[PDB]
Amino acid sequence: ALSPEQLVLTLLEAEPPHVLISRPSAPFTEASMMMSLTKLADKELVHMISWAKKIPGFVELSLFDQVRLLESCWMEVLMMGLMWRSIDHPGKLIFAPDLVLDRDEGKCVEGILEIFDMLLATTSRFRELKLQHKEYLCVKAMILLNSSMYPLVDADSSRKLAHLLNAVTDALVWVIAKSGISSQQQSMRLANLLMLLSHVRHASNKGMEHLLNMKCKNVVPVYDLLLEMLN
Amino acid sequence: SPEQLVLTLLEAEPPHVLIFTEASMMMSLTKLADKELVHMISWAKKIPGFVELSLFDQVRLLESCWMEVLMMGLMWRSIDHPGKLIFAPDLVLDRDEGKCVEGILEIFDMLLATTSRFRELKLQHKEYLCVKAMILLNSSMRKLAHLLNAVTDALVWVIAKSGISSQQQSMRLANLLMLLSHVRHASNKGMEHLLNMKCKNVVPVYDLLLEMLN
Amino acid sequence: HKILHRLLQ
Amino acid sequence: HKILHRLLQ
Ligand SMILES: C[C@]12CC[C@H]3[C@@H](CC=C4C[C@@H](O)CC[C@@]43C)[C@@H]1CC[C@@H]2O
Ligand SMILES: C[C@]12CC[C@H]3[C@@H](CC=C4C[C@@H](O)CC[C@@]43C)[C@@H]1CC[C@@H]2O
Repeated sequence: ALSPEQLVLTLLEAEPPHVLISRPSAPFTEASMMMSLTKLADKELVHMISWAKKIPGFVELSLFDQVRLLESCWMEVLMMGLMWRSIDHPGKLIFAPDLVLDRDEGKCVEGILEIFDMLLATTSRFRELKLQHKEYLCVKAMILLNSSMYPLVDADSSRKLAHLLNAVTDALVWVIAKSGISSQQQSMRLANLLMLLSHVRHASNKGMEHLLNMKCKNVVPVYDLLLEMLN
Repeated sequence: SPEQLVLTLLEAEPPHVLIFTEASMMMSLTKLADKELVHMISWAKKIPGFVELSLFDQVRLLESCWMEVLMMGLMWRSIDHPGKLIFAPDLVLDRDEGKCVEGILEIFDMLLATTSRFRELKLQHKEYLCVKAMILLNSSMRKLAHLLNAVTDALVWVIAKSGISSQQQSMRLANLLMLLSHVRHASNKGMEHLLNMKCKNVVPVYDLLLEMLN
Repeated sequence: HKILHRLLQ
Repeated sequence: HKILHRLLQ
C-alpha cells in the first residue's frame, strides 16, 4: 500500500538518534574498552526497539515474532550502523561521535582485533561499492526482517515477513534504479549489496561468540537490556 | 558467456562421496567432510579463471567458504525430503538423530529450516550452480571481481530465462541471496560446534579438515 | 523479557 | 597450509 519511495522516506525519518558515549579519561584496558562497548550497545538497543516499531508492518506481527526477530538481529543491526558511520574513515570504527577507535586499539581486548578487521573489511566493501545513504536504510531494515528463519510451511508470521521483506526489497531496487545505471548494473549492484548481508551476519556471529566469552571470563559485566538480548 | 558458464559449472559438479554413538556420528560427518574437501578443490579448479588467480587468493577463497559450500550442497541434496539430511548416499540422517550428538540438534534444525526455504522457492538446478560458485568467490571477508561478475551475470540470466516479470526477477534474486546469509549463519554455528567437538576430544580431526579448521 | 516487552508496548 | 597449496598446484 506504501510506495517504494514512501517506504524509503519512512525509514529515513525513523533513523534513531545519535548515542553520546565518550572515550574515558583513563587509558583503555581490556575491561574498560569492553565496558564502553557494552554500555554503548545497551543504549543503542533502546533506540533500536523504537526504530523497529516504526518499520511499516512490524508492529502487526505477533509479540512472539517481534521479540524473536529482535533477539536474532540486534547484533547485526548495531554492526551495520557502525559500518555506515565508519564508511568514509578507513582503518577507524566510528562507534560514536566521541568514541572513535583505530584498528590497532583492538589489541587492548583479547580476540576483538579479528572482529575489528572483519568490521573494517566489510566497511571497505561497502565503501568500494559507494553505498548510498538510502541504500543503507533498506539494507538495515532487511537485516531485521531476514534474521530468523521463518519457512512458509507460526505460518502467518512467515507470510507477513515475506510481504515485509518484499516491500523493502522493492524499495532497494527502486533506490538503485534512481541512479540511472544500466539494467545489468542494477541487478549486479543489488547482488553485490545483498551478498554483503552474509558478511554482516558473519561479523555478528563472531562478535556474539566474543561477547559471550567476555561474560564467561567475567571481564565485562552485562546488565539490563543488553543482558536480555544475550540470554 | 552465461549459457556456457552454467554448463561448465554443471560438468564441474563433484562425484558422490561414499563414507550410532556421538563419536561414531561425528566420525562419519568429519570423514565425509574431509573427502568432500578434496573434491571441492578439484571443483573450484574447474571454475573458468579460478586457476588464473594467485595461489594466495585461491587459498584464501577456499579457506573462508569451505564450510558454507559443503552445507550448500547438503541442503541441495536434502531439498526434496523435509526432516531429513542427505549427507551422503550411505549417510541419511533424521532430524531426531541430531539428539545423538550434543549441541548438533540446533544446527540440524537450522540446516533443515533453510533447506525448506529453498524448497518453497523451488530452487532450480541452474540457480544452485551459480549460487554455490558465488559463495566460493564472495565469502572472503581484479580477475576475481571479473569472475564474480560473470557468475552473477549468469544467475540474472537464469532468472531472466524463467519468463517472470522484471519485478519478480529482482525479488527472486533478492530472496535467493538473502538465504545465503542463513547458510553463512549455519556455517558459523557449524564451525563453532566442530571446534568444540575437537576440543572436547569427541571426534578426531585429520589432514585437510584439520588445516581448513585452523 | 521484561524490558523488551515493555519497550515494545 | 601445505595440503591446500599442494592440491592447488
Ligand atoms: C560485542 C562486542 C562489544 C559490542 C560491539 C561489537 C562490535 C560492533 C558494535 C556496533 C556498535 O554500534 C555498538 C557496539 C558493538 C555491538 C563487539 C565485538 C566483540 C565485543 O564483545
Ligand atoms: C561440522 C559438523 C560436522 C560436519 C557437517 C556439519 C553439517 C553439514 C555438513 C555438510 C556435508 O557435506 C559434510 C558434513 C558437514 C560439513 C556439522 C555441524 C556440527 C558438526 O561439528
